[PDB]
Amino acid sequence: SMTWNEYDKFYTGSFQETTSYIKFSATVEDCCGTNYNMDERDETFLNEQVNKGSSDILTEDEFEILCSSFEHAIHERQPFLSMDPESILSFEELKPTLIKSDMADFNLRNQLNHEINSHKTHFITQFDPVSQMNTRPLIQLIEKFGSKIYDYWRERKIEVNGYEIFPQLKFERPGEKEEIDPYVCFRRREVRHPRKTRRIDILNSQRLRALHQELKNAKDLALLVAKRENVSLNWINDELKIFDQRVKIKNLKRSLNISGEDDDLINHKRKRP
Amino acid sequence: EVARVRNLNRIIMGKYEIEPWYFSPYPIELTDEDFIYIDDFTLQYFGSKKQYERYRKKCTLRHPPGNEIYRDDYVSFFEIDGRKQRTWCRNLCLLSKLFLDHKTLYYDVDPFLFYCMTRRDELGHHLVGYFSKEKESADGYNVACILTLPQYQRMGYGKLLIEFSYELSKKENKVGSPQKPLSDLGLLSYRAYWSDTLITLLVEHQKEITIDEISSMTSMTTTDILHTAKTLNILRYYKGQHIIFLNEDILDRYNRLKAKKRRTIDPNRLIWKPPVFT
Amino acid sequence: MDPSLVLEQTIQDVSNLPSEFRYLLEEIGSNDLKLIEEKKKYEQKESQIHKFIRQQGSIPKHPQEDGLDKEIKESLLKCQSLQREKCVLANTALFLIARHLNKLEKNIALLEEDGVLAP
Amino acid sequence: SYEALKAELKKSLQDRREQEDTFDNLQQEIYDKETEYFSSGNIIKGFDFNNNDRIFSLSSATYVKQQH
Repeated sequence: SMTWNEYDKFYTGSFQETTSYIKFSATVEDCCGTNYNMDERDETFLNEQVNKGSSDILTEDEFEILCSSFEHAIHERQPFLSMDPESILSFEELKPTLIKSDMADFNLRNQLNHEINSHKTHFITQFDPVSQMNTRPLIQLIEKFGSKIYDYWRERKIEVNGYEIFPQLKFERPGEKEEIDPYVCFRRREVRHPRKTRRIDILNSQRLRALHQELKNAKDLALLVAKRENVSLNWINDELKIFDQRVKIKNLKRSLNISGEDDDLINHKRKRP
Repeated sequence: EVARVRNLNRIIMGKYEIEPWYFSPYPIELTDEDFIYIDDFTLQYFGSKKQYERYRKKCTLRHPPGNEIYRDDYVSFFEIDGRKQRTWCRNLCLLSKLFLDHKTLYYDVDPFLFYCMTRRDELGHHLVGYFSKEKESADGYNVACILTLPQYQRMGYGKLLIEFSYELSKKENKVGSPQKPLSDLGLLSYRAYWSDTLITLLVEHQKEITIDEISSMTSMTTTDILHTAKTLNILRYYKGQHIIFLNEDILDRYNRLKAKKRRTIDPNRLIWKPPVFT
Repeated sequence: MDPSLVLEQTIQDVSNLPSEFRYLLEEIGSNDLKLIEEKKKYEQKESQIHKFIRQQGSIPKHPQEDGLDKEIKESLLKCQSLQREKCVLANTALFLIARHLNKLEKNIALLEEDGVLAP
Repeated sequence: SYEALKAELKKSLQDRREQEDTFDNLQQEIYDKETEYFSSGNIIKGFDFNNNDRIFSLSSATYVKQQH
């Protein structure tokens, strides 16, 4: 029993404690990244069949992005795939849906990366791991690798009879007679409450518009703070660039023994609020 | 029939390998695996070691998905709503069912609150135990199911869990008792807590004290108080009302108890207001 | 479509948001305080280099130029680290509110497509 | 070689100047928006004024220094 030897390989990093109590409401899905995770069978295929003699490597993370888009598209277009798993759509029939797919609020993150005026790299939050930085966009991966990866994923989808590759919990089905099965769990029982009066609906409609405005005001303040920190990051990046250039100027200047023109080599105080 | 036997083989949660005791409705496909991995922060289950590795590289969560409502230098408590954190709470209930025989996973986790006790580390907050609680309990139960994880026994964690459940009830200005029939190990742990807090209250207060005044200070129901006094042989009946006194046994137990120097919940570090459900 | 239901769901969804904004903003504030103290630490050393240049120029080397330059780059580098953290923190706050706002705007749109909510 | 480094150092000095000015605007903009929007449901108060309720400006230690 007791200790597992590979723990330190699987659990790395540091959680920094804050003075005030943690405030958090993001879901597990919010903090996991791409929902598809390669198993041992996936990596041997990626190592030996895809990247064996490739000039352009498909990274493990890029692979999972592709499979994740395939899963989301099939669930949208073929919800009853298990009725006839071999009738699963081809890559070309599915490609229109993959192009429009909005994975993990990508369009929202892109808009935010635009609004900040950063446009540099990608919009990074606490929910993102730093290893995900190196990945290419989905549309580019679809063109270069889409059909090849889909051929592989398609077979795995057929093997599991149109269900999930990852083992799923057994949930109750509303047409099944049922049979006292201990593996069936987490049954759902809706609230079903009577409607409010029409007047209260109108009053709550007004409260809804008011709540929308307060969220808009909050987003403006939040965007301004993000802009403030973004330009602050640009400033320290300049101070780092100015430092390296100032040292190189002086060394070359000292080599050639030139005097004067020292205005840019020192800082000048100015009227700042 | 199937539910009356151990379901899974051997499980590695975080760095510790644990041995399940009872059936749990994990995906039946996992019963064919030698090892099952449980993520130490999300409680997510894995049959494949490679999927686990990929998951750990992308998982940024390092504590229970909710607000920290208590913190001392030994443990922290997180308050998690089953309706808001469905995936995480299901994972917790699946894990808990491995070590609780009579917990039901029949319905979804929405009607429960989960108070999760953690110990902090360089890596983050590691779940060591928890207790669930109905958002609205008809019988006034302040605990539904309560569990200390097997790898964290012999650390006094169970006592802290029980203390914290009553500290919430005291802040709620309610009396409370654990749900319905208690497990054998659960019944043992509550009787120990009930005796300890009763003898501690009686000795330190010194004066005579009413049943209702004891119920007011500890949030223990009169039922639990009376039964605790009967076991300690310090309850008597006079003029239609029950009375608790002190003897040589209670003063002796108190000295032994105070010598133990156990870890305790500090109510001043509980920053928490009762959730309001419409 | 039920506006009272949409309002109840939105209020529940956004219940913990003001607490998260305060929590994130004070971690930004606590980092900016550490950033300023580190700014003084490298600006004072950069002032010595600048004081020497005003008197003797850039051709003569400061008596401790190699030692100060290494200390300035070091302090400048941990400022960049602190500033990156504030950027990440500010991005999460913006991301949280932006995601709640889009969900509300989709709900408002669904209510407007019916006669239920007036545009 | 030397001429190029002095030309791109003036370029990065101008960048620092521009970042410093837009930073000063954002600080003032944030303070004005705190006033306009927050003077029922609030991101400050709960969704269900005071100078200490300026949690956005108070995130800057530059504004904290000015107020003190």
